[PDB]
Amino acid sequence: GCRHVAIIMDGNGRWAKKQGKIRAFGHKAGAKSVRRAVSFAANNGIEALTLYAFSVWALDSEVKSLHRHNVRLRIIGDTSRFNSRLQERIRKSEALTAGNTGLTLNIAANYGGRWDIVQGVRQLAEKVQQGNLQPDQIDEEMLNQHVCMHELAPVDLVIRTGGEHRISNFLLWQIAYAELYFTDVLWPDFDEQDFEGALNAFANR
Amino acid sequence: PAHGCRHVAIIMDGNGRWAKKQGKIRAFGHKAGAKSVRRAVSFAANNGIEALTLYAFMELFVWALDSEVKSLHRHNVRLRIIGDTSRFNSRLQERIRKSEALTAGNTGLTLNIAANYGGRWDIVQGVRQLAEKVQQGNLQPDQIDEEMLNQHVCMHELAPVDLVIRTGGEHRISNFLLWQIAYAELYFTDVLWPDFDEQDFEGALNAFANR
Ligand SMILES: CCCCCCOc1cccc(CCCNC(=O)/C=C(\O)C(=O)O)c1
Repeated sequence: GCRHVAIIMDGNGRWAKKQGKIRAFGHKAGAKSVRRAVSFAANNGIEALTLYAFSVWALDSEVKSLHRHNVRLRIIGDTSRFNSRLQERIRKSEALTAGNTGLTLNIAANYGGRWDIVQGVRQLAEKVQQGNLQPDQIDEEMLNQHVCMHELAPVDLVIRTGGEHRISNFLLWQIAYAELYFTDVLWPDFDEQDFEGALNAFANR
Repeated sequence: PAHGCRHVAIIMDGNGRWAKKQGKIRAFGHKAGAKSVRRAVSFAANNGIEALTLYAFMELFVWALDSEVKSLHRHNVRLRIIGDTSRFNSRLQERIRKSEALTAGNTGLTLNIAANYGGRWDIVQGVRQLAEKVQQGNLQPDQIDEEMLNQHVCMHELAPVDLVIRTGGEHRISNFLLWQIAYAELYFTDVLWPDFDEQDFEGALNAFANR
């Protein structure tokens, strides 16, 4: 069974252009597709769902709602430049939902897979400097403990919408053994049948 | 070159399944697969590719160097093995080193062979090297960025990987290159590796140019 799905949500801009409408309009139907995919994952017993915007201030309004649905919210990515009022909103949102036991929802914000690895490297380098760790002691498992989502089920399936066939520096370390699923369907149109189409692909491998 | 493609990497899968369909033992898939390796190398060499990296998917079948090294050298191909070679048995280590040494001055295709290679291990050995420089106080932790780690992973001095091909129908990287394929085109085909020919390769190059 599929435990942890990651989705690259591409196609909002193309979609808007197809409908002879501006970017703004695509983002908003995109947000609608986010809620449906979240709901579909929670109702189908997926443990973790990780979303990458490829094509945050709008998460204030959705948090109370996620909490009641027993959803644990996390933001992965570099939030250190972000102004400190938003940093503390993200912190409160995380804190509010952290004891929740349903779907863990990871939102990648200013995330890059290379950045993710490097930040973990930096941490082991600090340890080496301090005298706490020898070079030859560093192995896969220890680096794993310092990259994003090490406490979750490993990523089983990566879905990319919108037609491109690339990871584009989303998760790198984490997807060594994931099924990759590429669809031409643009993010605002990706619905429950597309999502199940992708879980199918994973079951057939 | 018109196709835009400097560095192709291939996951060469479907050899086992190819033999089974024929009603043949695995050994015949390995032979058929080895022929298709030679065909993909020649084709890469004649269509202007700078770099071709192969993931072959006891081990002493790997003494397939001595079958091919003279031939590669005669096609002007520069050979390099990537992966953890340290646990290999002394004479195998020397046949690799000599094979590499023999072809290092060649100016055609650079051909990389993954042997006991994994994408995670690759990243991990680059981090070791960096951790050494930290400890032998050359390096500040806060100086480590992407470009730096990038110079310590395999093949850092080659053109970045533009295109990954996997034959055999599965849609996964299986711990082949990870760091290096952040921005690569991924192309999956159901064609089994022994059947993958010039036209299929041409097929992949054109779709890359079109995308
Ligand atoms: C040029 C220097 C030598 C290159 C190193 C390897 O040399 C090879 C020799 C013969 C055949 C191949 C083709 C791939 C082996 N088959 C699989 O991995 C098949 C599966 O994983 C599967 O069938 O599921 C490669």
